[PDB]
Amino acid sequence: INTAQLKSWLESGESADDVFKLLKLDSAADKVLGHAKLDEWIEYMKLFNGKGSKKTTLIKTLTAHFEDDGVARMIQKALQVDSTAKMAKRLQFEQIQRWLGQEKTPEEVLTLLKLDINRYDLFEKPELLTWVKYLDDWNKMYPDRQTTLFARISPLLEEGILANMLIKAKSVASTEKIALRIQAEQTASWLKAEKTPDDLFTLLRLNRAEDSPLLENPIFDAWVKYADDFREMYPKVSFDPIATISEHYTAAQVATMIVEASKSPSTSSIAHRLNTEQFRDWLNTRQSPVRVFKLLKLDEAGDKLFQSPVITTWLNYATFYSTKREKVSITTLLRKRFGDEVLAGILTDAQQVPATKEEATKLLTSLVGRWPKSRVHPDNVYKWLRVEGREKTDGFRLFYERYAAAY
Amino acid sequence: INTAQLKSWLESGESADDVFKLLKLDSAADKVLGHAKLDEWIEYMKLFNGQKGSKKTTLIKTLTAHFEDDGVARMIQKALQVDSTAKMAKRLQFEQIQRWLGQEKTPEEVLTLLKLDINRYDLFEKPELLTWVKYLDDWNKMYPDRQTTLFARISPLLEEGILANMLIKAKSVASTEKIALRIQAEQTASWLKAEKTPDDLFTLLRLNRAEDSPLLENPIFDAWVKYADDFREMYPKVSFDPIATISEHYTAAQVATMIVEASKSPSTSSIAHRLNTEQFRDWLNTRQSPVRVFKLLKLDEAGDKLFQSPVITTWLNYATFYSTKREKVSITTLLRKRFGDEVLAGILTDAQQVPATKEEATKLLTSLVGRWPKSRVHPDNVYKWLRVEGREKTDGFRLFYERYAAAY
Repeated sequence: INTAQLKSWLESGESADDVFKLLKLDSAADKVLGHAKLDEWIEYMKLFNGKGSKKTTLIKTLTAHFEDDGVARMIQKALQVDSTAKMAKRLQFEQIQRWLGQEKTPEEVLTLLKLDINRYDLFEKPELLTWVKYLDDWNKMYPDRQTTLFARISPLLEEGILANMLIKAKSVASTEKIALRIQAEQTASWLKAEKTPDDLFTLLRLNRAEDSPLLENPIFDAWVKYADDFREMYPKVSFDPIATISEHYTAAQVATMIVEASKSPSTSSIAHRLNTEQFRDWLNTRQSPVRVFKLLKLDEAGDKLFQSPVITTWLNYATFYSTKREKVSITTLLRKRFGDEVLAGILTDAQQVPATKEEATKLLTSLVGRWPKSRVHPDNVYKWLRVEGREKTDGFRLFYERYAAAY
Repeated sequence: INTAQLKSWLESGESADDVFKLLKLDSAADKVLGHAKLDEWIEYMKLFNGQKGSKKTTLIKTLTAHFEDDGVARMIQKALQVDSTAKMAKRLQFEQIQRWLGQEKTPEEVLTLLKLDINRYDLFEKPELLTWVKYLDDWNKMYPDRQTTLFARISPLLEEGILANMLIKAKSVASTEKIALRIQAEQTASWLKAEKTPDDLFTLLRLNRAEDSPLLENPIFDAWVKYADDFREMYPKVSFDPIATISEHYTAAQVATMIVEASKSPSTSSIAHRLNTEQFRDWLNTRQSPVRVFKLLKLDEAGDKLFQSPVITTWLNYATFYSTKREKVSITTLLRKRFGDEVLAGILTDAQQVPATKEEATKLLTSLVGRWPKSRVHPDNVYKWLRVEGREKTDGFRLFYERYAAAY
């Protein structure tokens, strides 16, 4: 404690603010908290505070030199340093008390913290954390004047833009809680406006596809959950979402988005759900395997049907149909459509493509197995399976051999 | 200190003033308060005054006759800073002020007395100013019915802008900071109370008429933005957007360039980022597409030199900002339709060699070339257009070329 100096200052009539500036403490906000010069100043502020003098606090003086948003940022970082952490926590309290003591509404403090200017960077601003803590203290302090995060933020940000921001705010540790929490209020706000899942779909731009495989969008998984949460409360006047989706995308379009998203853990969960929805809708409305075939336009692929992205969708639905409603042979269908020679060729091709290798084989084993009874000559068994081009060990070649010998 | 001398002067019949002259204390004002012979003069002054029926005098009154009110004020204020002379300076200051207060000279009349009105435009450089500030405060104390402020007495000498400017430089001088801050507060305060709109304060401070000074340089500009903030926060009902004001005097491009040329200096770094946030906000909120902003920034008029405009980084940042908050928009797709694979490949490759553009040029060139296989760009065009020849053996674009020539 430089008594000499403190005395010198008192006897010049330096205010506590004059000394804050003699100390050049307003130079850099990041060299203030937990530094020796502020400790000098604090000792002078005690002495200054008297008795005909104009009292000041440390909060009042910091705010007067760095502004509310400036002070909020100063605390926020100082909370992340151990040296200064206890100081920062007390100083944070005193900031919030000052505002509550005035009665700066959460809306007024939002402006003081310049969060309205910084709207679109909201969740990146340290001052946001100060403000959330102030709103929450405000609501406890004045229960007759309550307000919510979403009520103070949504007038600043377009509904869809706010959604995108929350979704990214969630992948961040410091703002994830807050982002969930505003998400919750935003959902309830939509629910009580009633707001149908189909209105919401287009409110959130989900009917576009320029930049999206859509199932990659957490907005899309956000929707759907709103829709689950819209059966919800209004069980009577509701649909489920495959209805909504289908207003903007076709069967074959939808089936591909699904075939895609199911190849990564990130989206395999929304994909197998949407897949459930599509299968359920086909079966509810009594789509046979044959009927779904056309809905996916696999008849317009001709002989190239095993090269369609949705061929596995169709084979799956057919396996699904037979287990649930009535056994339908895919083999029988493909056989009547192409014939033994063209189908054997088709499937032999599909064996070489890895994503169809196993269902190609499984169908071809089924095809070939009906051939003994259909009186197929071993030359035809040979040429149609393209045995000549197969490996010495290939199961279909060894089938050919035993079929030739038995015959 | 020299009795024979004093005796002699008293015998010679000398006045106090004569002896002031004899000691050559009127020689230079700055020698006096320190001077050896002044204490000599003071003893004589007592002795002279002690004589029956002599016309009395005083130290303040003798200094004033010889150096004028402003010269004595300048003496007292220099001597207030030396340890050796400080306590006499303090006491002289007091008798000066007492004497003025006695004659009931208003702060205004003391202003003219100290020739501060003449020296108006050099105001803060005159030590006499400090003397006058003190006088106004002690006057306020002495005649509480008749108070003024510093701002109220200086304001009529000067245009509002000119005062604002000298206040800034005065703020950065140690002897005038306390005073300059005082007057700033009184200036700001007076504008608020007159509900002077941020838009009207813009022209008054002449921030519109800037051609020879870009704007974010200006400490008055920062001051204006703080005024506009205090104004919103005191009249929340009166809807004010900073960008709206600046852009009736400037173009989107002009404004983005000031921001680019301000971000580099760390001292304007803060006002730069502010104004950038504003600009983006207004674009996003008025739903300006990345292509529309392209036209706004006048990057279409730079043709194939767009990546040499100060403002290209502004556009790309905006483009990325826009894609994150609203709707993803491919910057490659935009530029490829504009230029062609060849012209664009050359634009990017140049931009790849400039520090400020290389990281984005590279991401953009990476996106562009990824599309070349489905467009069947001939491998010799890939090698030419990418300037693969200038590229290091390790370079990813050279490696692209190698893998691509083998598969075609």
